[PDB]
Amino acid sequence: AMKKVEDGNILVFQVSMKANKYQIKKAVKELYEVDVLKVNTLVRPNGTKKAYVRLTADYDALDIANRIGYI
Amino acid sequence: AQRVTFRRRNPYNTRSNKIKVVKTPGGILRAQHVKKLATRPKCGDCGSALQGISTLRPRQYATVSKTHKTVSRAYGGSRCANCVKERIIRAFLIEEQKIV
Amino acid sequence: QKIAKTFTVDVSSPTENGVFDPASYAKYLIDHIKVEGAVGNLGNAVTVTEDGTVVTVVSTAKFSGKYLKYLTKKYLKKNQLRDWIRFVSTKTNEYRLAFY
Amino acid sequence: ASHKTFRIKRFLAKKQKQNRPIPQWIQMKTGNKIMYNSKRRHWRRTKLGL
Amino acid sequence: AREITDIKQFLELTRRADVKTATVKINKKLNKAGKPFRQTKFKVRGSSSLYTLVINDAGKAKKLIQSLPPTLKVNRL
RNA sequence: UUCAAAUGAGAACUUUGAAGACUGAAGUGGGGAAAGGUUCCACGUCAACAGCAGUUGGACGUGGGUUAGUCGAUCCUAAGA
RNA sequence: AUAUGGAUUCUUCACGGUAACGUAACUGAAUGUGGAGACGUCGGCGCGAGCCCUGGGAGGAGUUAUCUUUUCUUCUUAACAGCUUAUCACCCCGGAAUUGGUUUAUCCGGAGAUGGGGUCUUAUGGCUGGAAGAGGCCAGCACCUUUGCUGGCUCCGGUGCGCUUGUGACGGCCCGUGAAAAUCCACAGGAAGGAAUAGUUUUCAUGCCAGGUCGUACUGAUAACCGCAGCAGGUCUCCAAGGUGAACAGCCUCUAGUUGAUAGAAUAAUGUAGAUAAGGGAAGUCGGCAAAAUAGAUCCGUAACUUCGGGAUAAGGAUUGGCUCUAAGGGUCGGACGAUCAACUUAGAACUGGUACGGACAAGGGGAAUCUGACUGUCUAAUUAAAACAUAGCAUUGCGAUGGUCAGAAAGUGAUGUUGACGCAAU
Ligand SMILES: [Cl-]
Ligand SMILES: [Cl-]
Ligand SMILES: [Cl-]
Ligand SMILES: [Mg+2]
Ligand SMILES: [Mg+2]
Ligand SMILES: [Mg+2]
Ligand SMILES: [Mg+2]
Ligand SMILES: [Mg+2]
Ligand SMILES: [Mg+2]
Ligand SMILES: [Mg+2]
Ligand SMILES: [Mg+2]
Ligand SMILES: [Mg+2]
Ligand SMILES: [Mg+2]
Ligand SMILES: [Mg+2]
Ligand SMILES: [Mg+2]
Ligand SMILES: [Mg+2]
Ligand SMILES: [Mg+2]
Ligand SMILES: [Mg+2]
Ligand SMILES: [Mg+2]
Ligand SMILES: [Mg+2]
Ligand SMILES: [Mg+2]
Ligand SMILES: [Mg+2]
Ligand SMILES: [Mg+2]
Ligand SMILES: [Mg+2]
Ligand SMILES: [Mg+2]
Ligand SMILES: [Mg+2]
Ligand SMILES: [Mg+2]
Ligand SMILES: [Mg+2]
Ligand SMILES: [Zn+2]
Repeated sequence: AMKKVEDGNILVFQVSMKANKYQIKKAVKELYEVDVLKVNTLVRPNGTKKAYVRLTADYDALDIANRIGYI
Repeated sequence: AQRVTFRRRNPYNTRSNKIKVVKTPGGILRAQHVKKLATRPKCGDCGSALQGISTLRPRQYATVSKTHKTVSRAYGGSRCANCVKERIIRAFLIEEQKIV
Repeated sequence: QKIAKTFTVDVSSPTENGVFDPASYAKYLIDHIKVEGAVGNLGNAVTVTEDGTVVTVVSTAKFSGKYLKYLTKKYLKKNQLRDWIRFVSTKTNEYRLAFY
Repeated sequence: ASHKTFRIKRFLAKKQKQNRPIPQWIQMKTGNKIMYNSKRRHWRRTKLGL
Repeated sequence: AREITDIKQFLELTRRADVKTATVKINKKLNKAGKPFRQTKFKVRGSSSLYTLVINDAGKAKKLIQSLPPTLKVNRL
């Protein structure tokens, strides 16, 4: 997941099983004040949902990650 | 001698799972899934194929312009010219016979 | 309709070490190049000149770089020079022998 | 199979999480008599019956 | 994915307000039976389509490069 | 099936190289439908299991991995329910 | 969601072509009509794609005592888009017996052939854009390094009863004539809506926004499924190279994949599996059980009987290698004959040998009669494949719907029946 942050400009999150792509995009924009290019989601084998969130070119995912608290 | 595989989950040779073999810019053979061939529209009266009408699957006619789907004549994309000719001759002669 | 084609072979590196004889190498091509059949039919069609540093072959007959490389490799094996001398191509129809 | 319903996949996810050893720190609790997980499952020995 | 053979319509595309980028490609190809010549391609990135203009004369190519709008992002090679 | 090297307390069986062979395109090749359910991948690792062996494994321990407006489901109707 | 450009309008809802019909556009409600969706199987023929085979050239590798301008290998082009491209069909002109045209396969023409000139479907192919900037093959330089840089080439052809597959026009077959619906389009119709200082078309072009939910790893089997198991069993399907040959047969090889199944030593008896035998040739045995013999192809020759179709590969004979030659069988091109190019098919003749030659592989034993069932077909999964069952044919029986046969506890309930005696039902 960390490789996709620095290289792909993509943030990886664990999200609730009831949330769709519209709600994930809305939540990220207000929680982290960023613009979202697109969202890809999958259901992991352990029963949780993982979302690949790619930010627009105006934002850098690495700067968001270290501001959130994880590097 | 390169061998190919299906690119979908269907493993059987049905009408919707037909393939063609093409060579890619990468220099290898790869299967290409092909859609079923279209059928020409037929005349309403005699059943023969209509001249000047595009041949497409039913849903594709909504994307093309009207000039591809009709002929500049009465019953253009419905009846062929010969059947339209028969209709006009029959209509005139029968109505004249009615007066007499 | 048969414009002449020039093949240049550079032997500068092997002759510097002295384990190569450009004069003998050019003479081998004289008695081994086949033209429209067997050896010895060079009826002013194939010429192999020499200046002491390069080998020039100009031919108006069936000749190719692959054939030139084929004959050169035969000469190197005869004198047991395959382990040191390599026939390499630099540009189109221009070659050299690498000593390494 | 690769094609599976959501219910089947959810059922398989729970069975994966239940197939793990017992933590060691639990064995040192007062009045503890549990030694090994008696409901351990291997994919090639006992089938889920699904 | 689309080719244009008219210079007049090419300049109209460069000011269509939805075009922001363009590229110039130089090709070294052989003609029928003569000396090699340099071939240039002008590619305009539209919203829906890519338009390519190809001209084989280097004299007219230089003029067209200069006449491109100064506010258009032009990528050389 | 054979030779040598590497690894190891330990090598007929692990790894690499070399040699000799086989499947011979209706294959011991390359993909899938059912069915299985993490067996996939890496690291650690050999008490039990692989009816000899074992440093190896579909074993054991700890983690990682499945991204779709265009592929399917979803829609339609068939015998039927 | 919406704007601009274009088109159209003062003759309000476009023009051209004799016509087939053409186009960047070019008002169309209710209602109606038609088309697409939408369809069996087999046979040969035409064409396309990939593969196979092959020539020249530009690179790399292998062999090189000797020979081989040699052996192997790289030389590729997606969806989509523009222009163009077709058998069939159709249009105009013309008016046919001295009947012509024409398919491998005999059909077509005064209900208008042949011929001349046109129109159309775009399966498919060609050129260009996509696109060489990619991918592939090499060379010359830096270097623990985060790993790179600079260069060239990536071209032009031939061939076909080839293989696989797609497709077109046809032909054979039925007491068998070989789904439905969602959905999309056209036409008929003419309700309304509409211009002159102004409107309309989002079926023409360009531009803006959005596209949720669930599945997606891996095995797919002599170890990931089922058989108590890492069981020689069972389990649906796609892709398919070279040689030999009729061949998806057997046998050998390339790509790719495996080299797994407890081992070492020895070679008694008895076994299991594979084999060979002097002379005799079924004397063995319930019984030729088992095994042997026969075997491909070409030529010659072939009886009784028969439902005339068969019997038939009846029976019975001959030939087959290698090498060097000869003869016949074609396409195209400028107008009476030449030039040039490219297929394996058959027949024949010399020469040659330890008389061998379908040299391994592959591969029918045959004949004279009796019992029985007509034939093809079918059953006792795990001891019986048969003469048993079925079958076409033949005959009998019931019934005209308020009915025959049959089902149900009942029913405002069912099967035959989307049926009607050339039918249904029962033997
Ligand atoms: Cl799975
Ligand atoms: Cl024995
Ligand atoms: Cl009988
Ligand atoms: Mg998904
Ligand atoms: Mg389907
Ligand atoms: Mg396990
Ligand atoms: Mg199992
Ligand atoms: Mg074998
Ligand atoms: Mg073999
Ligand atoms: Mg593994
Ligand atoms: Mg053991
Ligand atoms: Mg052990
Ligand atoms: Mg475990
Ligand atoms: Mg997968
Ligand atoms: Mg089971
Ligand atoms: Mg069981
Ligand atoms: Mg053959
Ligand atoms: Mg004997
Ligand atoms: Mg004897
Ligand atoms: Mg006897
Ligand atoms: Mg006796
Ligand atoms: Mg027998
Ligand atoms: Mg019988
Ligand atoms: Mg039969
Ligand atoms: Mg039985
Ligand atoms: Mg039996
Ligand atoms: Mg009977
Ligand atoms: Mg009924
Ligand atoms: Zn008609």
